[PDB]
Amino acid sequence: CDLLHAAPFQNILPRVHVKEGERLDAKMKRLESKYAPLHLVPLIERLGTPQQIAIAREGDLLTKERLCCGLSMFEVIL
Amino acid sequence: AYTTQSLASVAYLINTLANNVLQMLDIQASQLRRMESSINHISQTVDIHKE
Amino acid sequence: RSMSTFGK
Repeated sequence: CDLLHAAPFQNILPRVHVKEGERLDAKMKRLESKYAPLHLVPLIERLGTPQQIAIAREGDLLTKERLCCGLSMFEVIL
Repeated sequence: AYTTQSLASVAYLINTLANNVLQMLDIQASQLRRMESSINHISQTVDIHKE
Repeated sequence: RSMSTFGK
């Protein structure tokens, strides 16, 4: 649930519907331009101070890296 | 003549000192502004560490 | 895709 709310600020888009004469490759990149202003890290790297940038990279890393992404515990417990 | 001159003088001395006091407060206000910004970054950094 | 934040 934390990751679902982070997606918009981390350039993560869901699959879009495709009509006729439409290519997801040519559409997903268009959608990515719509939510370009929301992509946090790039924005801060563009207007932020080195200190702000460093703090943004660290926070962004912590936000995207969760146990559910590829780690589990019950196995180690046993 | 001395009376009119005395009035102009006192008003000038107060005005000059008034502007100085105001400039002082404006500077101190920005000091707190920068300090809060620095403290916030320190806070963010500590939060990142604890995590 | 290793997660360094978890010490990996």
